[PDB]
Amino acid sequence: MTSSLTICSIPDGVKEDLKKFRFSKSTTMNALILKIDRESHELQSEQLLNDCSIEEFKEELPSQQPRFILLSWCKKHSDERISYPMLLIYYCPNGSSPELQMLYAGSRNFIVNECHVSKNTEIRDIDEIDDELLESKF
Repeated sequence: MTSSLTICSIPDGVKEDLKKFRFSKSTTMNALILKIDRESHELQSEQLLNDCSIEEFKEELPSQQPRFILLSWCKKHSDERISYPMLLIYYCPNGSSPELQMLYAGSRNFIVNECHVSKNTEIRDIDEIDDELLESKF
């Protein structure tokens, strides 16, 4: 709530699984929640879960901070192939400090470049994140 803002470096360890997520995904929707910390100054994985749905990804753990969850959904497009459009929704709900928001919102562009993320999204709450948006998000 009173700290400075810098971009984070991605350690190979978490970067590997960050890449493995898109290369080795399920036929269900999976999510990798990751963290940009200024104190480590590195972008590290908070946790990865599979076979669950959007409601769990937001509910499993209280963030009290701008955390971003990369959800990969098996979504087929008109070109006859089932694709894996994964998006990282950085949610800044109850507890999130202003500078930290901009901290995560800052390096969230870099992670989109790292894993070649399909898209990303931001919502300021935990409760209003659920299945309803998926069919209007895709």
